[PDB]
Amino acid sequence: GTVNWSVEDIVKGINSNNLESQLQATQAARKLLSREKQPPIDNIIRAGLIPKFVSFLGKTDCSPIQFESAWALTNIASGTSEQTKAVVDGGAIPAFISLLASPHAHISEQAVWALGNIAGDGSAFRDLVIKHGAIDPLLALLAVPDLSTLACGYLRNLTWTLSNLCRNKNPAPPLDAVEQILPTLVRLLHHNDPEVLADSCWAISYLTDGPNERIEMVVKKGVVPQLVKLLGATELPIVTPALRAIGNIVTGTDEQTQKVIDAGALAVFPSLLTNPKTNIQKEATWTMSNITAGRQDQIQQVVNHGLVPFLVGVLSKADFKTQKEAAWAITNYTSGGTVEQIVYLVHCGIIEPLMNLLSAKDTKIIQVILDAISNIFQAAEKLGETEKLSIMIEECGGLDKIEALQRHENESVYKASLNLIEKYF
Amino acid sequence: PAHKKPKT
Repeated sequence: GTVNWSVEDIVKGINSNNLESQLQATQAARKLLSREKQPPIDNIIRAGLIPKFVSFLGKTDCSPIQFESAWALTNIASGTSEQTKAVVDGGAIPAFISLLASPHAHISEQAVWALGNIAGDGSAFRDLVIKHGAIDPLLALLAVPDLSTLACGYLRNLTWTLSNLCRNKNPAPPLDAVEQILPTLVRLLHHNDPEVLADSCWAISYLTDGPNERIEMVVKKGVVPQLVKLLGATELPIVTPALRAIGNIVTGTDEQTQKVIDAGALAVFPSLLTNPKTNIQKEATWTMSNITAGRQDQIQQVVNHGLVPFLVGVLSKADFKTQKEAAWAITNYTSGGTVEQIVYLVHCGIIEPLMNLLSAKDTKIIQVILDAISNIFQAAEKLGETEKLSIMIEECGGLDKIEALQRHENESVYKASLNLIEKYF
Repeated sequence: PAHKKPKT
């Protein structure tokens, strides 16, 4: 043989009245479609084979042709939106959902895989898969006392497909669907397989990527301690989605943010804020910026965990996108912090790295930094210490950056700049 | 992570 058939040969066999012949041609098509160098997906579609493949899904007496067409349709569905649409238009969604019940584990797994590709196209196909009733049979495949008695590759594929049912926005998944899936997802979040664990974190990060009501659905399931545990893992494919989920959560209410602090997340941040992977430092700092946007007692938690020197470090040397988050973290800190907390920030050395970033061409970061300066001067005014801080910004060259920015293109930048000049500078 | 993936 079934290796390297022409498409016209495949058509001839599928159009024969002979189920065995059809099986040989379907396998041939599967082998064409499973080659890494540009599989002929459009050719297979243009030959009108998808309806015949979908009808083979229902041939319970010929499980080999069920598997071969399932695999063939899987790889078509893995293509572009137009190619996934052709699989959907051929009626494949109900047929795959029926296959979830097959007594042949490799066939139900293939159905699981295919639905994951269809659902992975976007919210519309995701919700169509849900409306056809995929969730109940998928979850029933995972209704065992001990997950570790399932085949590793089977369990990984189910986790990945479930994570696609949690993915995408505009709109987010149906509330009923999320709430039906969550308990199984919480169980997978405690499984020992690193790939199951990564995809479960990814699913949780999707569900926490939204309004506070969505964050609350997840947090109410008690998964935040497990997220913090996974946050400390050595495997970066696990840390990345774990940090994403934590960062999502601390964009919600102050009470939801507090659960992350209570679970111990801040103790991991010395390593996260120096992590050699650029994306980890960026999203660790982004997470910090939304904690320092919180309550003064939560800012005080950041101080107590020794994280202000780590913010000074990121602000001093990091990828610029990480430095921008660090600028945000500081402006949030200085917006809500106490005078004593703001003084502590200055004593840790925030001024000079904050000045140096006034050379960046990013207009938003200059605004963010200039706003932090006002907040910090405001604290010095409640102490008569403005003069001593004015000198600090001068003594490290900050006022060259400020007394120049008064002639900037942006109006809000020019206004804050000459204001800082006239009031102190 | 991958939205879609073929079987190889």
